[PDB]
Amino acid sequence: MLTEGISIQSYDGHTFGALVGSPAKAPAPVIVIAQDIFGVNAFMRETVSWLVDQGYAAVCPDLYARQAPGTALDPQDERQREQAYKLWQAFDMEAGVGDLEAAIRYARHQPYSNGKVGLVGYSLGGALAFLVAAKGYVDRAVGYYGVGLEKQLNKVPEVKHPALFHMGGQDHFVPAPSRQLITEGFGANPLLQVHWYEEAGHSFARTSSSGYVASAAALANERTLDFLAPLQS
Repeated sequence: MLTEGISIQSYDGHTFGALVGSPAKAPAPVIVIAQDIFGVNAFMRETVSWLVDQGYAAVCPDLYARQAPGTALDPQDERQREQAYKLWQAFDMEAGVGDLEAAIRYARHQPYSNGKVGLVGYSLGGALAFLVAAKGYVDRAVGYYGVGLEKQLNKVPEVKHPALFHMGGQDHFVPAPSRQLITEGFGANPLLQVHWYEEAGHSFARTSSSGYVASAAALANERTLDFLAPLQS
């Protein structure tokens, strides 16, 4: 689901929709939520509601609009999961980063914005959160179980604003990243903060997941919220 009428233009004229949550009280920092491989779906809507209940405004852009606008897949439906994997395999990461850039610009300019923008991304969005942190488009970025991070470690020195990452220590469908490669890579840049959840694999923060771990979800969520709080007025 998306907020009807919202249209954000990106770097090449491509336009995409977004699910927008206005804050309970204005002004407030705006959090751009980078979707997982299921599109802007029920978990994404829950994340927007959660952040609004925590004092933020939130914008979840339709990153799948370059392939199939308005895609919102049910992770519990096998055929929709297969569609999610197909869309993910065909996903253009650099274009995703450019769309998130455009969504951040949109976020900074909303009437209720306090001028501060953060980004929170999940697995598919988590990898995007790191790429966005390397570009430096947001004040603060957070990535939950970002896929393929070990491959992007050469970008560690480019991160100039804080970025926090929650890593599942166990393999599930996607393997867990190398604890060693990531810890060493991130350690060189104190603007990067990483936490490991040894009793969880990816998708641990989503209650609809077979990989949901309440204790990991809650601790990660508390770290995310403490990490985003400085953005608040």
